Amino acid sequence: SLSPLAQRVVTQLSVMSASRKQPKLLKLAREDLIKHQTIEKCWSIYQQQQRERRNLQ
Amino acid sequence: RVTPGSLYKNWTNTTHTAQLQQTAVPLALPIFNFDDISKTLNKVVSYSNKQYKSLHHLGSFKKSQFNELFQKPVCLVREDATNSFLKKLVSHPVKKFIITGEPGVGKTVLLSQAHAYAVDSKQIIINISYPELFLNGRNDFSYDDDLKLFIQPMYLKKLIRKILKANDPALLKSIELSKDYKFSNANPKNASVKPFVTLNKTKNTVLDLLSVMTHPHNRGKLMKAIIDELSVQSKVPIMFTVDNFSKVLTTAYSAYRNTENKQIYSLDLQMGKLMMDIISGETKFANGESSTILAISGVDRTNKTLPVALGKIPVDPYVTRYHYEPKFVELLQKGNVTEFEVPKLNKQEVNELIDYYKQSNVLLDKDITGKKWENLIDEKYFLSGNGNPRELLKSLVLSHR
Amino acid sequence: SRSVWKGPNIVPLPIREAMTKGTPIRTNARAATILPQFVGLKFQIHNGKEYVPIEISEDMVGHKLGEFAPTRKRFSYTQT
Amino acid sequence: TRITLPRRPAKKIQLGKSRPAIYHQFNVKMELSDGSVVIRRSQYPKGEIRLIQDQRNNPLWNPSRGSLDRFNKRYSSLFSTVELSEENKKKTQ
Amino acid sequence: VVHILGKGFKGKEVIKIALASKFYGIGKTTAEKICSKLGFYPWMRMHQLSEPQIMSIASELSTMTIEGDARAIVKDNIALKRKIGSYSGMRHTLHLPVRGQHTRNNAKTARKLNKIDRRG
RNA sequence: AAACUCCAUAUAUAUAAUUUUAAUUAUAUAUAAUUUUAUAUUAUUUAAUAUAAAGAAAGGAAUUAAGACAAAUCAUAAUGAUCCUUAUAAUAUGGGUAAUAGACGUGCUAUAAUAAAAUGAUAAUAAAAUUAUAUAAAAUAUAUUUAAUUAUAUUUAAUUAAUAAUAUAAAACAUUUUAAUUUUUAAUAUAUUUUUUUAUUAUAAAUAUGAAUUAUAAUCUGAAAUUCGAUUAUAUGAAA
RNA sequence: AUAUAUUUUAGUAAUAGAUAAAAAUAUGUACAGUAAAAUUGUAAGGAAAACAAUAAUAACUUUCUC
Ligand SMILES: Nc1nc2c(ncn2[C@@H]2O[C@H](COP(=O)(O)OP(=O)(O)O)[C@@H](O)[C@H]2O)c(=O)[nH]1
Ligand SMILES: [Mg+2]
Ligand SMILES: [Mg+2]
Ligand SMILES: [Mg+2]
Ligand SMILES: [Mg+2]
Ligand SMILES: [Mg+2]
Ligand SMILES: [Mg+2]
Ligand SMILES: [Mg+2]
Ligand SMILES: [Mg+2]
Ligand SMILES: [Mg+2]
Ligand SMILES: [Mg+2]
Ligand SMILES: [Mg+2]
Ligand SMILES: [Mg+2]
Ligand SMILES: [Mg+2]
Ligand SMILES: [Mg+2]
Ligand SMILES: [Mg+2]
Ligand SMILES: [Mg+2]
Ligand SMILES: [Mg+2]
Ligand SMILES: [Mg+2]
Repeated sequence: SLSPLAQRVVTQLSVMSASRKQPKLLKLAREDLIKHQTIEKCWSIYQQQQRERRNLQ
Repeated sequence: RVTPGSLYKNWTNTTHTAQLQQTAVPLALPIFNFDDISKTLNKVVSYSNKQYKSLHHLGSFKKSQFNELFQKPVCLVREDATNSFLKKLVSHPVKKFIITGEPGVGKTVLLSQAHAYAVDSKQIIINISYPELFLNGRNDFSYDDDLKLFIQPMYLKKLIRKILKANDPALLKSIELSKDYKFSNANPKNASVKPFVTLNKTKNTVLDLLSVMTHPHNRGKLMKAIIDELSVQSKVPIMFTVDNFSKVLTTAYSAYRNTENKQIYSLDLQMGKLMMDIISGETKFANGESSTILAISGVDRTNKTLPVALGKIPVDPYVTRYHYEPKFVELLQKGNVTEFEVPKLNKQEVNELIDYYKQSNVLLDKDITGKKWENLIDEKYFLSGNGNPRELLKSLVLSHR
Repeated sequence: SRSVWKGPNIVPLPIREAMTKGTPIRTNARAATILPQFVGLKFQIHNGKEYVPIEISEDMVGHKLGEFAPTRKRFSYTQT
Repeated sequence: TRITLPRRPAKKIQLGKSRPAIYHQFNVKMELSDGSVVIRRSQYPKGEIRLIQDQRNNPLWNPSRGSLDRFNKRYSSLFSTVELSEENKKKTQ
Repeated sequence: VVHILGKGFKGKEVIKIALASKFYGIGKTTAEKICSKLGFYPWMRMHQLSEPQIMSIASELSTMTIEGDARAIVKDNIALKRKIGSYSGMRHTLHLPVRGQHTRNNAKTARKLNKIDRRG
């Protein structure tokens, strides 16, 4: 069917592939989703501020 | 591609182990008894039935001999060789011999006669034919902790069995024990029920002690106990014998290796040490008439040790451990070993042997028919090297030249 | 000198000048043992015919110089 | 002639359902030539590595600042610089 | 029957000799040393070994540098030889005899198995 | 051609203060045989066979003619002719003569039990020959817990030799072991085959043959061992 | 730590992006995008394999900020 070299190539391919290695989707509650949004938005704002500070300097 | 009946072994083995003694003439010969040696002083003599039974168990009759030639193994009594030795054994205060001589002269045969005598005179016999088995490394062994030496619990078991069977039980069970003895049980029966076997002082017997069956690690302990018991008892004589003692003398270090890869010393073993102790004035038997009879074999190596031990050569200190072990010599000197040289056959003895062989029908046709008898005897004597019995026998039977 | 005692084989060379300034050492020795004192020096070892350029790595330290200048040409057969 | 792995029918990733390849990675500590440790994410399972030949001991990256081993071992009694000076006559070349 | 460290063994095969025959890293002396360490009588047979004894032998083998690891060392050495522009390495590459031999005639064994990947 | 010759043989004589001893020898000189005699049985006085009595009496080496093969050699050496004379003459450093597809001779080692391996110190039994460009004994040390063996190192005792050393000859013969071989082992009993027997249980085409090939470590010679030498050890264990 | 039973995993295989000029379904429809050449480079790579880069932001919307 397959050689040892062929097997090892398949294994190598698998290492890179998403076949049966990836978890379930990250589902959130609505409150949790909001909390996440507020975390991300604030962070983004902070990053923008920092960029402006550096740019201004 | 082999059947039960067919001979698969090599020659010497075949002659020992395939019963070609079957097809042989029955011979009504006289019986070996020391009390009636005057009757049969220079004649061929078959052993008694009891003696035979004992002797076979001990391991007196050996493979390279021509015991296949007759119905059963046979010897003749000799005034110069065997009778004199017996007298010495009877008379001497020490009673401690080493049977020396040239290869094939009849040391074993002398040992067998001594055993037979002991059997007749109500004595226990601890025979160690072929120490090569315990000395060379071809069976299991283990370092005992209580006894500071290496035990060998396959050989030991066999030796115990031989002791049990060679000797009659009435003589052996006349001995009460000095101490009590605990042993590990190793029966198929009563394994879970009886974890230990106990022998009491007065109630139990030496026979019972011998019949004990333990695990390998207690076998050496059992052996030690038995020896001690035999040393203590004064009711029966104990004949210790070791044939091919030459091997023991020469093979100072065994083939066994301890935890670190180096050879174990003979005196660091159980059996060899025990044997040495018996030889020397150390494990002294309580009874008189209790002898040690050692025997050299021409098979084995020769070196300076045994001559130095005896009154032969002055002690050269520079010769190597391989060719001269001084400890063994010292041990031999400690237990006063008086050596016994086996003399070669006289003309008359040779003639008598030849006559016996003729009666049994071993002689060839060219020897018997068309030949003077005296001349034939003289030729036989010449070819043996003036009465080496084995050589003579070989010339008679195994020549075909 | 092969035997560990008495070794190792030493020959006179223009070593120090090579060390100071990268001038290759044209050896016609071929039986001088390589040493730790010349790793990373350019040698031009004789081949019988033509001197062979070699840069001595740390793997060469035990060996002779002539071991890295192969004298005979690689054998072939003219299939006629 | 051409060595290949022959393809099976491809699995249909639906539009929107495609997920990004987040490979399994460990936080790995690299101690460089000197004792400066640096954390890097790595796919091979080894929490700690210490490096021998780095930029922090290479002369190009800081200008201002086992055959050989075997040889050293078995020519140790002689102790083999002074030896160089002794065995370096630069006349013959 | 009596398996030990993967290698199969017929019964009645004297232990040290059997070990020498099978395992790549060990010869006569090494096998004897192992036996001494474990405490088997010389000329003990493979069938006589109990399970704990077998386990102890296996452990001893694992402690020793043997079998595949030993083979790999030899391979590594020849790879090293090849790496430097060495004569020996060149001989190994070309499947000729390495040890200063003649090859006008009789160099067949060398041709057969003087590879960089030696053992098999 | 044979014979005389040499070696070897048998005998005699001489010599050797029988510590240079081996007199069971060595070496000079002889003698001895290409053996002799007789009875018979076949073929024609003889010649082969047989028998007998007398003897130690039986080999090997050197010598290989004339001619021939335009056999081999100008690379042992020499010489004719011819060619080279800053080169075809002379010296040094390295390399080569040891290259490897196939092929061909000679050998060596093998493919195991009418045959291989361990061992054998009152050291089983030889001959011939070498040792001032040397032979190297005993003994110590390491490989190696005993020691022996084998191999090196350490250091030279003896003798330049019938005196000492190379050198305890080896097969032989003897005990032990030996896979293929459940033709054995080991647990039990068993017994007048006990270094063994029987019973019942478990023991399931290159080895415990061979030594090519290779890896590493040491040693030896030499100033130097890479191409390109010889040992020893630990592994490797083709083919057959 | 280990034994048995009952399960669960390991068949290890590529696209992860509405993919966009390597090759492959050549007719429908829906959504989206832009090619090529030449030039400058870069491990084997060389005139010729692959990958990268190579026109202009006025005005507008949102975000942060002086
Ligand atoms: N004394 C004696 N010996 C005999 C007699 N019959 C046979 N023998 C031989 O005695 C020999 C035993 O001699 P032994 O000393 O054991 O030989 P070793 O084993 O080489 O020492 C055997 O080989 C027998 O052939 C006999 O009647 N008397
Ligand atoms: Mg005997
Ligand atoms: Mg092996
Ligand atoms: Mg004399
Ligand atoms: Mg002539
Ligand atoms: Mg002629
Ligand atoms: Mg001619
Ligand atoms: Mg000619
Ligand atoms: Mg000429
Ligand atoms: Mg010429
Ligand atoms: Mg000339
Ligand atoms: Mg010239
Ligand atoms: Mg030649
Ligand atoms: Mg053989
Ligand atoms: Mg000898
Ligand atoms: Mg010596
Ligand atoms: Mg001499
Ligand atoms: Mg072999
Ligand atoms: Mg084959």
